[PDB]
Amino acid sequence: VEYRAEVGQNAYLPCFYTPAAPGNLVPVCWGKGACPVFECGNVVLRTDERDVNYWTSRYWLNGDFRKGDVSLTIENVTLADSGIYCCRIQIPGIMNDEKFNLKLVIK
Amino acid sequence: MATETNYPVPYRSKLTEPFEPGQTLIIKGKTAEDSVRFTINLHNTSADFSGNDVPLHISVRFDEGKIVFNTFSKGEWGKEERKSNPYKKGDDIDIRIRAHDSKFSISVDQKEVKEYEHRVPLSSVTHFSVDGDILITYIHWGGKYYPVPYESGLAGDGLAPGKSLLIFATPEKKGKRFHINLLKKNGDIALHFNPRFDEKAIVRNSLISGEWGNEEREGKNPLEKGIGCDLEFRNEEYAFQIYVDGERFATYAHRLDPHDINGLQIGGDVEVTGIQMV
Repeated sequence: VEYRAEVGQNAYLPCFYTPAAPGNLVPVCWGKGACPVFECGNVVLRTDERDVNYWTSRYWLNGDFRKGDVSLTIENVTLADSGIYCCRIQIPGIMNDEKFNLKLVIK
Repeated sequence: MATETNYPVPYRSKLTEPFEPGQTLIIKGKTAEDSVRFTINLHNTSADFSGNDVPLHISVRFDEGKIVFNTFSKGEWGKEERKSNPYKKGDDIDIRIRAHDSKFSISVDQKEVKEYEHRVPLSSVTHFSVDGDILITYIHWGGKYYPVPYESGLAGDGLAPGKSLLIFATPEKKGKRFHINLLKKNGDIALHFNPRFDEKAIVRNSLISGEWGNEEREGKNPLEKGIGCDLEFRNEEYAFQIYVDGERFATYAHRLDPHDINGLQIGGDVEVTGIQMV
């Protein structure tokens, strides 16, 4: 759902998948909106299955991020970072995506 | 019924590591008289998929010049071709794999000629076996990708006293200098073991307090660059036996000591195809 935090504190956007394989690498919806195949607009991040591909201090992960924690506990947030966020779980298999249109705004 | 001193024959060895490519798949020793086929089975997963298209099935048929290439595919025996394996009944067998994620180097007539390709994700090989009557001095399956150069160790002895430990380095097709060494943990040159097939030899030299010794060289060695080498260092009840390609390379006299000359240094491009247990 929608969560709030302060400057530099812990955000959350609840969405989790499973780590697949070193040969079945799959990205995630990260950005803002609805990523049908791929665009919930203004895409800001992608991750992977067997590692965590791309995450920053401004796009931050406090949990166990290598096993599929792509719930971005966003550190040092501005309002330009805030808004609706792209997150959707691409389950391995055909036609099984769950699109979350979830707003995570931090002051 | 010749010099075994390792195992009551026939012998099998389970996996030393989970599969990362950069290994050697090893039947180096002698043969029995009933080598008709084996079952070296290297079977596939994707993640834990357990049943996809399979990287390897290996068996030799001891007459006329190959090792077989074969697969599983969702629970059935794949393409098993009828031809045979060159060496005559009495002498050696040498399966010597340079393992990539795209080639496993099959060796016949003591020299690798054919490469057998992977198709699969990275960590996805979980099996091994042998079938039939066989006369084993060593079986090993393990290793990984080592970035070039690296610094690591060789496990226990180098040349195994009372046993035979076979020494697995990478003569690479696209490398620079090719070795795993037989020295101590301090880093000196005690027996700088070099399957350097850019230099096309197995060189071993000994430094004992500023004095270099015999410089033991020149044994059988018809093998080729592009191999995962199996370089056989026995210690029998009667002598210290050094074999390359299943016949005796040299004899290990005391220059520096036996009993855990097992020091590894890696320089240049050698994508190591073995660090091995007993």
